[PDB]
Amino acid sequence: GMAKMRAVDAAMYVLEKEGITTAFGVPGAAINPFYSAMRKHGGIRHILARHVEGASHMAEGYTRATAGNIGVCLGTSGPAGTDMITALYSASADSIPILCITGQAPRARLHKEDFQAVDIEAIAKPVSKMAVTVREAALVPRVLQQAFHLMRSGRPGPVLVDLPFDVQVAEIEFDPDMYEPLPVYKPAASRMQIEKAVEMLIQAERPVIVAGGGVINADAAALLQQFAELTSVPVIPTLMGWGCIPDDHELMAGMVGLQTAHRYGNATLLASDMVFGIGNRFAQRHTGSVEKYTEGRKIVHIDIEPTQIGRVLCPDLGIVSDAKAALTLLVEVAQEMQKAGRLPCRKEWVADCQQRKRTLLRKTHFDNVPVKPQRVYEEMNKAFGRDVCYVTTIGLSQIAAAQMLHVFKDRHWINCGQAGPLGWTIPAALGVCAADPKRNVVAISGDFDFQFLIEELAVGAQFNIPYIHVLVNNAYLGLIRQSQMAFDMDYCVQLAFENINSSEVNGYGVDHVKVAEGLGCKAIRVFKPEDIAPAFEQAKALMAQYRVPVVVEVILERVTNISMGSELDNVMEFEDIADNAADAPTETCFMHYE
Amino acid sequence: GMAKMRAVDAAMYVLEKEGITTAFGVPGAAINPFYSAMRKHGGIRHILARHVEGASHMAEGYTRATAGNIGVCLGTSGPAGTDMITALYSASADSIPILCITGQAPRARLHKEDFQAVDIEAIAKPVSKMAVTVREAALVPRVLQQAFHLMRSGRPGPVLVDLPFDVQVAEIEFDPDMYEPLPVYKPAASRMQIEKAVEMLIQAERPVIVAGGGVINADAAALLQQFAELTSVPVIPTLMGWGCIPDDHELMAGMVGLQTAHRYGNATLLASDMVFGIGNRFAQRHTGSVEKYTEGRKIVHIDIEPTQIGRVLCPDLGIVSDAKAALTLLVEVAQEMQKAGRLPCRKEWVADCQQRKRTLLRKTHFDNVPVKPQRVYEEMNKAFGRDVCYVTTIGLSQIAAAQMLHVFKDRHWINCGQAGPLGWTIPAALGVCAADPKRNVVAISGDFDFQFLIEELAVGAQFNIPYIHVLVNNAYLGLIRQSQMAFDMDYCVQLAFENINSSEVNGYGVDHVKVAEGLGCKAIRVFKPEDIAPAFEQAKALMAQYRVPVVVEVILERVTNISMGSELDNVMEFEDIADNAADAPTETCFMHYE
Amino acid sequence: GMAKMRAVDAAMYVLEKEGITTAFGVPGAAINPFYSAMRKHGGIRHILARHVEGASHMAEGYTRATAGNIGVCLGTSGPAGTDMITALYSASADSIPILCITGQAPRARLHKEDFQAVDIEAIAKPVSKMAVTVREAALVPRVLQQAFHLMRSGRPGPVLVDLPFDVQVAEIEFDPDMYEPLPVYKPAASRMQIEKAV
Ligand SMILES: Cc1cc2nc3c(=O)[nH]c(=O)nc-3n(C[C@H](O)[C@H](O)[C@H](O)COP(=O)(O)OP(=O)(O)OC[C@H]3O[C@@H](n4cnc5c(N)ncnc54)[C@H](O)[C@@H]3O)c2cc1C
Ligand SMILES: Cc1cc2nc3c(=O)[nH]c(=O)nc-3n(C[C@H](O)[C@H](O)[C@H](O)COP(=O)(O)OP(=O)(O)OC[C@H]3O[C@@H](n4cnc5c(N)ncnc54)[C@H](O)[C@@H]3O)c2cc1C
Ligand SMILES: Cc1ncc(C[n+]2csc(CCOP(=O)(O)OP(=O)(O)O)c2C)c(N)n1
Ligand SMILES: Cc1ncc(C[n+]2csc(CCOP(=O)(O)OP(=O)(O)O)c2C)c(N)n1
Ligand SMILES: [Mg+2]
Ligand SMILES: [Mg+2]
Ligand SMILES: [Mg+2]
Repeated sequence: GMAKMRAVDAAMYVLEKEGITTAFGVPGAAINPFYSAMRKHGGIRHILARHVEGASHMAEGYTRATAGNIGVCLGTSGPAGTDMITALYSASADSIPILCITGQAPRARLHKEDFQAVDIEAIAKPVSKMAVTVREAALVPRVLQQAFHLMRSGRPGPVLVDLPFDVQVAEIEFDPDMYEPLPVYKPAASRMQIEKAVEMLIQAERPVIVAGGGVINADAAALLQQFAELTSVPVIPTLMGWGCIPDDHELMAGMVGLQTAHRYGNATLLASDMVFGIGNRFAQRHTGSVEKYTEGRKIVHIDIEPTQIGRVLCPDLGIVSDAKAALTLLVEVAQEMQKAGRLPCRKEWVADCQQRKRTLLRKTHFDNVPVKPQRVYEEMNKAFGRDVCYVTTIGLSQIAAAQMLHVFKDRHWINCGQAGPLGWTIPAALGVCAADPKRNVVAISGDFDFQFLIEELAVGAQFNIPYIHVLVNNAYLGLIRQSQMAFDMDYCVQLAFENINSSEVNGYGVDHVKVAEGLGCKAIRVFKPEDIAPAFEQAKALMAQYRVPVVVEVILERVTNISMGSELDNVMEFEDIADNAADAPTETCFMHYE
Repeated sequence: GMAKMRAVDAAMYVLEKEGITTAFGVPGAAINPFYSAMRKHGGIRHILARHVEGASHMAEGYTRATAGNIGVCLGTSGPAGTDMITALYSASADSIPILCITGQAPRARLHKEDFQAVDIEAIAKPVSKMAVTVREAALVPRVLQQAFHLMRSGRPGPVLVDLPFDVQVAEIEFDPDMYEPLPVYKPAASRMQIEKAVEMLIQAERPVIVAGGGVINADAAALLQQFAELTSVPVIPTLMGWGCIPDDHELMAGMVGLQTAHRYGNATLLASDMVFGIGNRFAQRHTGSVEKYTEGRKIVHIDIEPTQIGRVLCPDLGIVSDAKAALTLLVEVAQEMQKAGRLPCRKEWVADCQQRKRTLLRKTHFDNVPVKPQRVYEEMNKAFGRDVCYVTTIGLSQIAAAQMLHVFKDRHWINCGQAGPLGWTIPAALGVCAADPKRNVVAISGDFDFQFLIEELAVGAQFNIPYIHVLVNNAYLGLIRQSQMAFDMDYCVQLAFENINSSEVNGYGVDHVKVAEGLGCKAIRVFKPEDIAPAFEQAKALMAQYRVPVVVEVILERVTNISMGSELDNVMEFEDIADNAADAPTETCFMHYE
Repeated sequence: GMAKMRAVDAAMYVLEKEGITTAFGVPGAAINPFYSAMRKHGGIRHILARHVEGASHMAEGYTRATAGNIGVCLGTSGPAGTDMITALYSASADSIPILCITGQAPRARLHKEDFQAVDIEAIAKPVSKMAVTVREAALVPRVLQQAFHLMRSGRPGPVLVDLPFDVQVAEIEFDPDMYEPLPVYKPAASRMQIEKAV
């Protein structure tokens, strides 16, 4: 029971009681007492990153992989905390938690100019639900107790706890048997709110549900699908809701937006007369101008956060609720409406949505050499199973991937959708693998994203954390090249050079095979479209054999303009469209997934 | 003269008038108008980094290389700004400027949740002299005008300017011929202050001058040396003042502190009866406990910043002044004192200091296999000329380097002494090379520091920026291993693994030769001490031939405890000491440098 | 000559050298050492206000009356500083200085919920050129030295100096004869600009 221990020893018991089994980090002198307590305690597995930013994005990937996870990022004082700000921003932006823990100078030296001492509390305040320097050893367990409440309650977000060295080593009395986690706060919609929403949905003649990341955050994907099935209402996931209904479900109507969207999704949204928003937030890249998005449509919005409702557009209804609590009541009310005979038949509207989904396509089956990126995504759909879990960040690589890959379960699209920090992909993929060693993790990066935190591949090598990384290499910051076309320039976006050690990369610059191999991983380079599928098969074998990351680099044509625009009705199609399966053979209408 | 132009076009004229010729950065959609103006203007050379943190440390290295330089770091909105915080902290901590410029969401969308939009103003406020989102196009030139005043005035520090997209493209009227930089504010010591300081120095019987980074910041190294020569007072540079008097000067008495210090330096400081501090700040790693540092000594402190004086200890005098203004007056007063016959002879004290410097040494000439790191620094002193410019960050690599390398001019030790962010070394070295293509740049890293931002080697390859990188590889976070000895543990600090592609690294993990070569550079691995010198000679040839970075990796013994302690009188010597040149042959007393 | 004295005694010499002769205030337990030093030094005339906001606006009027004047407003910890915010805003907004000085809890107790202790540094930062809690006794003269530079230089504005009780009473070595005010920073137009304007 009660015993004297260091405050960091009490912290290890609190982390255990809060479900922590894993931590990613980089030790240093100011956080050694915490590492010492973690060693003494056992049962937190620590993964040593090769950049503090890598540890912080591994924590994000760990959080995102499985409902209830909270990835932990550990670091020393000074520059370690400033290397975590980008991940705190990314987690805050997507409403997900990570717990960052930093060492700090001793309490009495906080305003001297101690070596590597920085006011991380002030720096991290704008990108966290709480950032606190702990000022008493006895408060260490209580600050952690509050941190877990905040990371799980309301709109989730990250916390940073900063630990002065003397506060860590100071002796307190603590009884782990008496520690209890705080209750989680989640508001819930009343029956009066939900009956009104269902009445409005029954009155609409061409409704769609927009299912956002809040549905996945609430672990409510099955309920979201059940509610759509009972009401026969087509579903448009946001990028952050993608996966909460399977892509081959008859009611999955595609995605909507300016970039990561389908031609059928935008066409269905523009044809609809109501948007029933559940756990979304009507993001600018999803809506375009709100005036066009809302034109002729009633808008319902269910959100756990009151100040998200009406922030970018005014809903017709507006309900504060956790998405699971709300969907539980929505299913119950829809079932009462079904027994009463009050749910309208929607065969015509569902048929119109399905015809758009069958005809408004984009070509992927390109035989071109050098390779066209859209062909890579076709081969990925064929090579990987229905249970594949994609991890990606930003770029033409990621945008075309969201346009052309397919996903069939929640938390199988892992993507920092609001912040998009380059270098996220490798560490995030490692964090997903650490959360679930049985997950079939496949990452997608362009060359520039792959280079930012390329050294993290050695983390997968040292710890034998296997996954497949698809690397689509155009020797370009391709998205920035495309956005520069409006300035009639192509400027500071090229990465090519004649590699003095590798004439075989043909002026593409970095030799990613040699780099990945030096970092202890396996790698395959593909120049021809027909060699992609065999490369994915060899990569699976190399993964099983060596249990390390395997990089499949596809050499792309330098310049491909991916479809995008400034409004839902203005997306330009630069590359070939398709209206037939032969040009787009991995649409779920045409292909059975696993 | 007067003409209508975009506010970013006016910004290009302001940067030109402020002396900017170089920028390091990563473009993105929100900062494209600025890149468009930079292309149209010409005459800023842009270097494309492969991590935004790399661009920001290149800017730091560019600033530090040459008095009057201001390195510029450019990036897009969102995660680009959060990737700059570590460099803003490092520059602030060392009192040097960089100018960070970020794109931002349009003014009217700042409080929506725009894609990749973050409150960088609030995040960067604690680590900058000014961080401002510019709210009017006409203010863009005025905010830059104020930024340059702040970066050069008082205690120098960095500025971040955040540019909403609509503010960048908006039309203003601007006349470059009428633009003038603001005057720089620097307080100057009065003759009454300086005569009092010289009186106190004349009264001391065993004085030392502690010459800090403020002397180099003020570009006053020649005056600092002249004042010491006229008064015959031995000089102890801080780590940040190192180089402001040559290491082979008869009055250079070594360095003082807990880690980057000499046995003779600490012994001389403890034997002295006055510390005449010029442009230093009495840092904790320099003093140990202030009670022991100041015991029996009068303390003078000249600093440009009033609130640095008395922050960590109370000086006997205390003078607010720019170091150049102060040293100009100190030389004049010392010359008047010399003509009056009032400067005491100091032959005995100078002789006592020189005898300590001849006898209180540490061994470097080790024949051990695997290699002992102290032998690497001996070979570097022999291989490189007197004009070598070292760039380094933190680790046992850097601490023993400061103990054992020698430097002979100001701004030939380039080191982020207060913040020490890992990954600093490669980008900082590239920034020094960009500032001065004729500089003989040699970097020193341990393996972990080298890995953080290893991809920046491809920046040197793509742009042909040559320098030599000495990489001392112990497959350890060696400094953290050593600091863990107090916790009787060795935990989460090892980087070794059996590399499945390279049995020749013998379980050391990452193959840095293969990685550096894939990134387009040249690399040599050394296992035996006698092969170091020939490797440095081949590296010079490869550099001249290919004009890319050349990495010389020395495989170290896994475990070496570098000398350090908690007080000046308590530094533990784990490895062999020396009292003879044969064991320490590159001390300047024994070796003529170039 | 140099002498041992409390930091608040050294503060009185700095104020005298910077031309202060008048102060408006309301004493309290946390600022008593400053009042004790003011009494011992003499030659600052103190006007006792009947509201801390009254003292703060007296300081504004004193500044505005005569070029070079800097009104000084004194108060205790806690609510006294929050009562000065409206004047700090009013002074900032018109580009004129006042010097506010508040007492504060001892450094060791700044994050305990000590009686009448508030984070005035954070509250006043938006409406001052500087608002600082002084962390070392030796810094009191240097913080005041910088404050007078800021109040006179560039666009003028007010400063709040927040003084922990232990910092006020701690002894320091200070030589009033060696203190000198900092130079004032004022940019000047060149002839090229004035000729263009004419
Ligand atoms: C290059 C690029 C292109 C993109 N293109 C598009 C595009 O075309 N279309 C598109 O839609 N997106 C696109 N995205 C992603 C986009 O930026 C947003 O991240 C995304 O649209 C947000 O989805 P969401 O509305 O579900 O919001 P989320 O960020 O997932 O958050 C929605 C809401 O969930 C709420 N919430 C949290 N927990 C709960 C809970 N338990 N119960 C209920 N509510 C809860 C939060 O309060 C929040 O308001 C793109 C991203 C990138 C990087
Ligand atoms: C692992 C490690 C070990 C280290 N070990 C030691 C050690 O043993 N000993 C040691 O000394 N350092 C050591 N350092 C470096 C140490 O942390 C400090 O960076 C260093 O001591 C500061 O030197 P300085 O006092 O010259 O301060 P600086 O940071 O260089 O600043 C000194 C002052 O210069 C002033 N100033 C700025 N511009 C001007 C101007 N124009 N005129 C006048 N003043 C001006 C500033 O206001 C500031 O107060 C170590 C660093 C690391 C990473
Ligand atoms: C830290 C950071 N800096 C800048 C950006 C802006 N950005 C978005 S995509 C992109 C280029 C992506 O290049 P690559 O990963 O090669 O992908 P491609 O578009 O070529 O497929 C950049 C610089 C960002 N997201 N994060
Ligand atoms: C971002 C960051 N995280 C952590 C640290 C703490 N730190 C200082 S030295 C060190 C290990 C250095 O290892 P390496 O570069 O291999 O050098 P070695 O000490 O082994 O010579 C670490 C982690 C830091 N300085 N910066
Ligand atoms: Mg990197
Ligand atoms: Mg690319
Ligand atoms: Mg090492």
